[PDB]
Amino acid sequence: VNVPKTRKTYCSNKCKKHTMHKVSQYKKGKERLSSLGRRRYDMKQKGFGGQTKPVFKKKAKTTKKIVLKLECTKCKKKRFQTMKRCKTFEMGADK
Amino acid sequence: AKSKNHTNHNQNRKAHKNGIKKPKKHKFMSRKGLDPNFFRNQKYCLKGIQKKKKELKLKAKQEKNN
Amino acid sequence: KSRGKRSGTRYKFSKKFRKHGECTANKYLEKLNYGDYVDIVCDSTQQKGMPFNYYHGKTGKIFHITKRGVGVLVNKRVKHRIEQKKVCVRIEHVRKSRCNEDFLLRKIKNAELIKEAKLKNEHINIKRKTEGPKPAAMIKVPPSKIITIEPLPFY
RNA sequence: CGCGGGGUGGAGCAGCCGGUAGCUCGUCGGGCUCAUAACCCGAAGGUCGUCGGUUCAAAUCCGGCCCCCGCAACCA
RNA sequence: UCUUAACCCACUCGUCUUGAAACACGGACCAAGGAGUCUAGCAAAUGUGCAAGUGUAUAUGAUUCUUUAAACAUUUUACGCAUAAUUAAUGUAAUAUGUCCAUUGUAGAUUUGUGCCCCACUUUGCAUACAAUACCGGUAAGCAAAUGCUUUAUUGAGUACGAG
RNA sequence: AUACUGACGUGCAAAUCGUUCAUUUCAAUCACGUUUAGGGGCGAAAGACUAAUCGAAAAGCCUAUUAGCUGGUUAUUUUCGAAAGAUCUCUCAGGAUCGCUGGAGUUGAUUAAUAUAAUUUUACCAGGUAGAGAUAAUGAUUAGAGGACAGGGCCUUGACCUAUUCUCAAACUCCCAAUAGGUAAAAAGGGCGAAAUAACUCAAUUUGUAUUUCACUCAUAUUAAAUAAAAUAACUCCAAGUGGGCCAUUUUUGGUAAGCAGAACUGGCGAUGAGGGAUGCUCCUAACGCUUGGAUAAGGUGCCUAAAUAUUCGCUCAUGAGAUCCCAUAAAAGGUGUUGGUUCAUAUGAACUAGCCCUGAAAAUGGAUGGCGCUAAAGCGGAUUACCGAUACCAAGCCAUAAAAAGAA
RNA sequence: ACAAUGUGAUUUCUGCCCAGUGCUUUGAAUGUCAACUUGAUGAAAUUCAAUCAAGCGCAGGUAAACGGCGGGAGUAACUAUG
RNA sequence: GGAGACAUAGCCAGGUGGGGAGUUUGACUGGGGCGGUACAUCUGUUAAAUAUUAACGCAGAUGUCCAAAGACAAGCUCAAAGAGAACAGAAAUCUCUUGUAGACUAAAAGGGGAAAAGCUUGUUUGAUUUCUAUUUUCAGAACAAGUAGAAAACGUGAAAGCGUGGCCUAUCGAUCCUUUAUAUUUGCAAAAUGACGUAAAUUACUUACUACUGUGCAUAUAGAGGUGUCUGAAAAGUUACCACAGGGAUAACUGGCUUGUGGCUGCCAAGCGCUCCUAGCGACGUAGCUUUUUGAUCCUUCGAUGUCGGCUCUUCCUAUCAUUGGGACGCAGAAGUCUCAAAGUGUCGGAUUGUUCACCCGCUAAUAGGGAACGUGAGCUGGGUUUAGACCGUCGUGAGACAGGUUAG
RNA sequence: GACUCGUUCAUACUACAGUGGAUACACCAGAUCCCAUCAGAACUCUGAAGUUAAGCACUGUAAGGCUUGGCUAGUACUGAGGUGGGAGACCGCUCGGGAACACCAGGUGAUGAGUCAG
Repeated sequence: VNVPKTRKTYCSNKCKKHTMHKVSQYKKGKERLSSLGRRRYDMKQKGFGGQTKPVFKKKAKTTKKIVLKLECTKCKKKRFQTMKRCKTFEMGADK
Repeated sequence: AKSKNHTNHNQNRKAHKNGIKKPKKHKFMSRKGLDPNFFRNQKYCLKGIQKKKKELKLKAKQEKNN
Repeated sequence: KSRGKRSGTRYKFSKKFRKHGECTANKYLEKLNYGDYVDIVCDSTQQKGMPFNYYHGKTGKIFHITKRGVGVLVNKRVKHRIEQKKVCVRIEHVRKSRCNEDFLLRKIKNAELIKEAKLKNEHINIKRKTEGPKPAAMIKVPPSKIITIEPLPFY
C-alpha cells in the first residue's frame, strides 16, 4: 500500500483549515526507564522469586495497522491518521 | 463430551404464558435525534409561544388587579 | 453458520423480471409527511440505506424525514416481546401506505352521508356490517332448460 | 482404508523461485588405431502423468482423477 | 371397637435418573441421638419513633445497688449517615430577581357550579407517566484585555420547594 | 522354600500344615552388643526394606484443609406453581446473566365497557417453498429432419447452422400455491376554518412548514367490521427453581438401516390420577375436593368379564385359517380353490380383472387372536338397533379457596 | 592408590562415521557477551560512551561418549540370475 | 619449616546448573486418538415461500490488496459473430455490419450494475476534523461493521448536485502496560525556580500592578504496538509403579433394535447342458428370510452380571449328513445325482494349535448344521488376552511405548 | 396540421414492407472566431443551397414478441380432521383453499403541461 510524501488536508488546531502537510510513518517509539509501570515492575521483579509478570510468547499476526504522522506545513503541529492492517507498505515511487 | 445442539421447543409456548408484550404507544417521544436547525427553530418557536403566553398572562393578570 | 448483513438474501433481494436497472424519477418526487404510514419495499439498484431482511414489505409510521432519508418506526418481535425500532430507509424504498387511504375514502363518503343524514334529519349506521344474510330468491329458467347432471365415470 | 511427499530427454538429476527448459551418462555423425575399445571433435533428443481452472504469461501456481513412495491401524 | 372372611381393586420404599416393580443404588431389626446455623457487612420488604435532621459514640452523672450484668439521666457548633452536585484535577456549583409571588405541556386523583343521587356538561388540575424547557459541573466548537466569556452542541448517579 | 497351581482357604495360621525339593565349609549359618532415620537411611536393584505400616514409616498439629463431585438433609393442611431454550464462560457433570415462576406493592378497573386479544372480517401489502417448466435463461440430456468447414473412399459420413424431439436438477428459474407474516378499522384523536410564533422556508413576515390560542363538529341515546368468565389487565420491586430432557403426528437432514444421530411446527409426558387399548409412563377417551343419583364417551355386549349366543346382507373351511391403531413380522411372484366384475368370440369356448382363500411363508424352555374356545362365527366387509360402560357430563348436598352481595335492635 | 563408569568365565574377534547431540583442548589475532570501574555530557538527577571476565562463537581432539550404519536402473553363446 | 599479600573468608555480580525444588502440559469430539475446526468469522444452500433454525450438513471462502483498483466530472460501450484488407496463416492489427451484456466489475460465492457501478480521459486526495440518532450481531451489553443526518473546513462539477473510502453482502481484538500526538486545561501536598516584568518608592523584609515560569515524574484526551483456544492463563512429555474423587452422562461382557457384511431360500430364462430354456443348471438382472458371522449402535448394568478356550454334562431346534418311506433324473444294472415327508436314532480315534476356525493321517455306516447369558469358573482347568519380575526387535532425546514377539507369576 | 417539455415504461419492443412531407422537424453546406479531435466523422460554431432518399410520423404483414381473455382445470397441488383405507410405499373420504406450461381468441396503446401555422 502506497502513500505520497505530502497531502493537502484539514488542520484542526493552530491552523483551522485545509493546508499542506508532510506525511511520514510512525516508528513506534522506545521505552524509557522512568515510566511508572516499569518502576513498579522492576521493583517487584527484583529480589528472590524469578519472573513476576506474563511473557507474551503467543502470536497470530505478522501484520500491523499503519499510522501516518501528518506534520503541518502552516503550523508546528502533528496529527495522526491510521489506516487498514497491512503486510505490504510503501512511501512514494508511484506506478 | 457429545452434547445435544439446539431446540426452539416450548419457547413459543412460554412466550404465550405472559403473552407477547407490545408498545405503550405514547403521544410524546424524546426528540434528541430529530433534524437540527429545524428543531432548534422549533425550540425558538416554542420558547416564542411560551413568551407570547407569558406576556398575555402577565398583562391580563396585571389588568385584572389594575 | 455465518451471520453477515445480507445473509440469506439471494432470492429475496433479486430483481423482478422486466424491472431491471434504475427506476423513474417520479417515484422519488412522491410527497411524505411526518406521521404518515409508509411501506418499506426495496428496489435492489441503490445499495446505500438498504434495510435489514425483516423490514422488507413491513409498514410503519414516519417519525423523521431527512435530506434523502426517512425514519420509520417499525415493530419487531424479539422473542417474548414486540418493540418499536427506528428503521432509516431511503426515498427509493418508501411506498405510501394504503390502509390509511381506505380510511380516508371511507371518512370522505361517510362525511357526505353525515351531511345528507343531518340535512334530512334521519339516523344512519356507518358500520361495515356482516356478510351472510341472503333474501328469498327466484329462478325463472324454463323447466326443461335447467341443466341435468350426473357423476363422472372412469378412464 | 485414514494422514503428506513426488511424477521433466532412453536413464538419472537441474529449470521446476511463472515467460528464454540445463547437465551427465545413453543415442547419433566424424576422427585416432594391424583391428576393437579407451580417447578426441561435433550433433540430435523432453510429449514436462492425465482431465479441467487461475493469471498479461503455467512444465511451474490452483483444484479433481491416475500411478509412486512415506507415514497410520495404539486404550479398548 | 377389635376379628377374620368374602366380591372388586392392590408390584420394595427411599433415591439419583427423561425413565425403577426392576437383572439400577441404600435399607436384618428396634430404641435414643442425628443435618440451612451463627457472626460480620449489604439489600429490599413491612412494622415502629422522629424528621432537615437523626443516632447518643466512648464516657460522665446519680438519694442506682439480692434480682441492678438494667434501668434512669446527660449544666446549646463532637462524630457517623442524610441536608449537592460535578470531577484526574487547582476547583467550581442549582429559575433570576423584575416577585412571600414560588418552570412549560398533555393525560391524570381532588374541588365549584349548572341543567337527594349515579348522571351529562362545564369548573378547578396532586401523585404519576410521557415529553419540554431552563440552569449547574465536565467536554467540545467559536471567541478571548484575566469578575474569562458565547446561541450552539454534547456529557454527569445532575437540579428545577429536601427525605432521610 | 522348587513343585504337587497338595492339604488348608468363617485356618492349627491375617501365609499354617503335609509330601516333594534346594542348602550343608564358606561370598557359610547363629547369638548378643553396636552403627547409619524419613524425600532420609540402607538396597548381590525387586522401587527392595526401614516393628501385621511404604513409589516416601509411625505420632501429633496447621485442619472442622480443600472437593464444580457421591451420599444423606426431620410435623400437618391450603393456595399459586415451572424449566430442561437462550447468551458469555480453560466452557461442555459447572457458573453467571436471559427466559419461564412466586411473593409484595402500586396503577387501572368497577359505568356489560375502553384499554385489551396464540381469533376471524374487510381493506391493504410482502413472498418465490410445494407445484410447474425444458419450445424462458444455466447446467443437463435422446432421437431423427432440413440446409453450405472437416473426415472417409464424383459419391458418402460427420461436425456446423435452422426448426423440431425424449427424459431432467437440494444447492437451476418463465410462471407459481396452500400454510405462516405484517399494516387497517376515529375522541390525549380526526375534519375544515380563523388568529398568533420563527433565528426554518421560498423571489415572496400566509410563500409555505411546524407549533400554539380561538372557532365551528365527527359515529358511540346499542359502540366509524366481528367475537370475547376482555382488569384474571398493567407496571414496579424483590427473589426462587432450572440450564443432562424425552415421546407422538406431520414436514424433515445425515446414515444400508436402526426403539439410530440431527432439525422444524404443534401437542403430550416430564410434573398425572382415571376409563379403554388382553398387559404396557407416553396411543385413544379424558385431566381429579368429598358424596348421592342420572345419562353417556372412549370402548364394548360367547364365556372368563358387565351387556345381544341380537337383528341384517354379503363373503369365507384353511393336513400350522383368521380375528381391535401404536403392537411385536411379511414381499415380489404364482394358483383349472371359490366369488364377483370387464373385454371378446361363437350358453358354451377364450382372454383379462380384483375380492376372499391357498402357495410363496424356516429356529431355538412349553407357548401363546390375552386364555378357553369359535365355522348357520364369537371369522372377514357392511348396515340396523337395543343394552352395558368413567372421578369426563348434568342436577342435588357438604367442605375449603376465590370473588361478589349485605350489615357497626 | 583412591574415586567414578561401562561390559560380564573361557574361546574368537571387535568394521565405518567427530557431521548431529556430548564431553574435551588453545586463545586477543578473534565475533558476541555482566556487574563494578573509567571517561564524556548536563545545573544536577540523569543520559551517553569506554573496559583481553568467564561462557558461548570461531578453531581443534575424541565413538570400549550418546548414537547412527541408503535407494534405484541396465547387463552374460539355452533358461535363469547378475 | 613451607606458602604469602596471592590465597582464603565475607559481600556483590555474570555464567554454568533436572543435582534438587515448585508448577503447566486446552476444548469441541457418533466413546479414546491420529485428524479436522464445524473454536473468530463471510457466501449460497440445507431451512419446510416474513423472519427464526441444528449437525465432524453440503459447495466453499477468510487473516489481505489498492496513491488507485480511491473521490468528482466528462466522453465512450463490452463479450461475441458475420463480411472484408500487404507480410498475415486457426489465432496479431485495421474497417464495415450485427450485437440487453452472453463482457467486465482486485480477490470467494451470491446479488446489483449499459448515456454505468464496466472502459478511456480530465481535475484531484472527503481514505478530513467533531457529534448524534440509530441498524446489524443482540443482553436488544461490548467490540466490529453499517445507515441516515448534523457542525466544520474544503474537493469536484456549468450548475443542480455528489464526495465522511472501496457496487452490496467478508477482510478482524479488553483491562493493565508501553509509545507518540494533543491542551490561554491540570497536579507532584507549608513555599519558591518567567522576571525583580511594569510602575512608583529608596533610611527598607518598601509599596502596588502583571493570562502566558526549571529538569524529571504523574495525569487527561487520541491513536498505534496483541492476545487466531480470536468477550483476552506466561505453560512440554510421561505412568504396564501408581493413588483418589465421580461416572453406565462413557469402552471392553451379555441382552436389545437393525441386517450393511455374512449365511440361507427365492422369482426369472440369455446362455450352458450332443440335440434340447428349466433332467441338471442358470447368468445379466431382480425378491425374501435369518442373526451360528462381522458390523452399525450406545437403550440396559461401572457402591462389579468373574474377562477366552478346553474338559465335563443335559436339553432344545432343523435350514436332514446318514438310517425309514418315497417322488424325479441326462437311468440298462451297479451306481450315482436333484428332490419331499421326516428331528425316532446316530454322527468317532489321533497328529498339529492359545484357538473358534483351520489343516493332515486313519477308522467309520456316515464322521450334518445350529441354540441353550458367544451353553456350562461357589462344575473343573488356568494353556492363552490381561496386574506387579524379566528378555529380544522396532519406535521414542528421554522416562518409556508397541492387537510386536517371549518366559515367570 | 405541426413541434417542445414530459408521463406510463413494449398495446410503446423487434423484423420486413408500404404511405406522408405548406408551417415545422430532420438530412444537407461551411470552418473565421468559441470549440474539438487522428479525422469538422462526432462534438462545437456559422449557414440555408437543395431533398423526402433516409431519419421521423402513420399504416401494412397468416410477422415474431409482449399484452388481456378464454381453455387447459376444479386437473395438478395443498391447510385442518379421521382407533379412515393400504403389507408398506401410498391412496380415498369430511371440512376447506386451489395452480402453471401448452393451446385458442382478441388487442397492438393511452396521456399531463405548453407552443406554432387555422
